[PDB]
Amino acid sequence: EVQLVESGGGLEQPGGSLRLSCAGSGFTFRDYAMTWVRQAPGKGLEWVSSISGSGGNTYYADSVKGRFTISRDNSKNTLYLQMNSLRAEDTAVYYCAKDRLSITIRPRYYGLDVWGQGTTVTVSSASTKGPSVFPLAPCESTAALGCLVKDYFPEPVTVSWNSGALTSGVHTFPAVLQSSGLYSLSSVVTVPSSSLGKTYTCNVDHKPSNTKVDKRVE
Amino acid sequence: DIVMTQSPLSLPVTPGEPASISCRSSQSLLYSIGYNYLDWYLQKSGQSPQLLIYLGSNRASGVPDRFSGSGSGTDFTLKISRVEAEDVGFYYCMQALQTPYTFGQGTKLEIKRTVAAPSVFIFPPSDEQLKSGTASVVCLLNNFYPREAKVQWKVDNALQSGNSQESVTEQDSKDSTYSLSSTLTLSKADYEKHKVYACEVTQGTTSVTKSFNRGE
Repeated sequence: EVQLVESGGGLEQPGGSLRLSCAGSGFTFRDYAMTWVRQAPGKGLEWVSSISGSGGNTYYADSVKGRFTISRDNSKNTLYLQMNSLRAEDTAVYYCAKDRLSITIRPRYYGLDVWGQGTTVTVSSASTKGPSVFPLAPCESTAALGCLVKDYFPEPVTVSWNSGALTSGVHTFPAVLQSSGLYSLSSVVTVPSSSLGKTYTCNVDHKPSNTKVDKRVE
Repeated sequence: DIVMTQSPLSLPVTPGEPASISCRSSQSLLYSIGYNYLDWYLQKSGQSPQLLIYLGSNRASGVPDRFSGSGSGTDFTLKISRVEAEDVGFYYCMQALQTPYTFGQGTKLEIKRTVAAPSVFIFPPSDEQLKSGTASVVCLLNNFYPREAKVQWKVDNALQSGNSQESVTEQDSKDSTYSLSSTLTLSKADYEKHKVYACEVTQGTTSVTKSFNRGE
């Protein structure tokens, strides 16, 4: 399968720097132009940069010129975005995308056919804060359980259940921004009450604080 | 830069019925005969964008027959012949004729299903949280339709406002329902001064209140 895996996102100060990576597998990396697209919180899609198969030609959005550099290491099957002089406006999920087939003189376009999973860049003067994870348990035949992921910065937090083994009936809600400027999120699952006396663990990942919390909900 | 404009911006559709999304460009996207540099993408909630249509009319890998693209020059249309529940999300057109690549604003495809009552659950604050001096009380509204429902928090039968926040999931890809989570936030001192905590959920002719007693 043709796949793109991203890394390198995080929280940085204005004027700071960050490098994003996009690793390809299941295809010949050098045969394809590659593209970065971003999505600001609650907004649409915006093109950032494109690079030719060889790396000989580079293209940039006007707002990132002189700040961002697109590059690739074809021997490592990896696309890069060096992000210098970071601005608050750069806060977004960044996606890499497979672009035109480039083994003929004129490249052949087949759409942006494969996309990475995204990596998040947040540009703020505020410090990182890891989450406090608390159980949601009742005080019927179907019971709800969950985790409250409280007082973190910045977005995002990912939540899984039983290391990804439990997916049906999982609802992980959008975070709310509290008056404190910190986020709070809940994740819930519905389970049979008869087998409560089965273990249910939420797995909470917060990349910006380098923190993973597993919480067993009793 | 080439500007892409989509119409409509919100599209509510009954399952089985057709859907049509228009995309207009400020400049012609016809590079040569058969080469309109116009794509369509779907972004499902919490997912990366995925290719549907490229070069005006070509279905991408794995894309169901129900999706088709047509048009030329400046006027383009995505058609879904019969809308299914899993089609829910945001649809974007994109031009790839020139850099910068530019996208339409996005069209939110909504699924018009039957009314479903929420399953309501209430959660007390954990003992662990109470040690920090704050109490979060949580109310869950599970798998309901339509989106419009009201949560009213009550503490010893007194109506609460300005001390809760809520959020709602996007439409479920399988059953087309929404879910809602509301958090009531109190100091430990305020929490321990009261007994009955109640979340009242109002949807049309029905109000459902789930409650707990702090002492129990």
